[PDB]
Amino acid sequence: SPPFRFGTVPNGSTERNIRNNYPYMHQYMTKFNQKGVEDALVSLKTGKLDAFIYDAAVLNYKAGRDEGCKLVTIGSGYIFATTGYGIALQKGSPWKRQIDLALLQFVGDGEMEELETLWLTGICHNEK
Amino acid sequence: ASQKCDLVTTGELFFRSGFGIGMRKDSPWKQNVSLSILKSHENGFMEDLDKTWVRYQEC
Repeated sequence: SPPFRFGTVPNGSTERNIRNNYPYMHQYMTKFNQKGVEDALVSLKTGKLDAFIYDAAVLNYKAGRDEGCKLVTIGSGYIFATTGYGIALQKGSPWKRQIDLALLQFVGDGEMEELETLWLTGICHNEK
Repeated sequence: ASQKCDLVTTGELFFRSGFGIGMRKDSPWKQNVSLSILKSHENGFMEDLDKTWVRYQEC
């Protein structure tokens, strides 16, 4: 009954994943994509429809570092498909194995946790 | 701790290592097993096994 939202900005992972997996709700909200993410947050606050299917990491950071942590996310981070991020390289570049070795080594040496705690750590993450 | 709920689950999670399946440097099934397990994960076949084998009891 009520007009809900499926706001997904073009040229992104969310729209492509939705249309690859469940190409049914995209047509319903084809003419609903917001211009960017700041105007998307503005439209989320300015009540016309309270729904955004976005990246788990970006949404979690925004919720953690929000003004009073008002808007939230449905579920305990139940990602539709946890695929993560990747690092680009040229086709057949001579550095891929070394890149992977360095990445796994830095995964081992407890430092990306420091990076996350320095940059993406929220204020209400501990708060309930 | 779910079946014989006598202990607790203190502590947090760290050093999160996704369980893999390693092979020798030569094997004609590495790509095939990789794509098969990716397809199973995408269609959620493993979730049904989790429901029917492990996550089935509480106290």
